[PDB]
Amino acid sequence: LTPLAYKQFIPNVAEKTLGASGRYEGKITRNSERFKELTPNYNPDIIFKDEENTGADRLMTQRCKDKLNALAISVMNQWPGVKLRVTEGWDEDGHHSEESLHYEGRAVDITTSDRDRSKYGMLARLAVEAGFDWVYYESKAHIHCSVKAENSV
Ligand SMILES: [Ca+2]
Ligand SMILES: [Ca+2]
Ligand SMILES: [Zn+2]
Repeated sequence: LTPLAYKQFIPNVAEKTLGASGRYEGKITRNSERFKELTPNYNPDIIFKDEENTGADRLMTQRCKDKLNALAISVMNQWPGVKLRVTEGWDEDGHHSEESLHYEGRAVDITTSDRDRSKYGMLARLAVEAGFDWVYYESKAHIHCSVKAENSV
């Protein structure tokens, strides 16, 4: 398989387009009507940084959890002794773009547990094969992956 290049995104369209992760609905806050859309991920095969000490990095939508758990398995098989690591999941800090999918729990920023940057291009490729709807080699320090929202009723 072929790693992504720095700043490459797949599919090669903007994140919030139909063919990628789709439109932003709105920010989910902790005491909001939509907080129930988020579920915590307690997978022992994923390392969550949780530098906030709030557990926010673990909260995500069901589709996000499904793709992330699949990626966790492929990371361990690619590099024995290494695990998937999440540095950002749902965000309440306002530390992303104004309509970031992190605010809806539909995006994660990821690394490997060893923080070996030489692996990140391949990590991004694994995220694509794990089925994330948009994958962006955003920083030398992390990959940004997002998923579609569930369909309206
Ligand atoms: Ca974090
Ligand atoms: Ca955060
Ligand atoms: Zn991100």
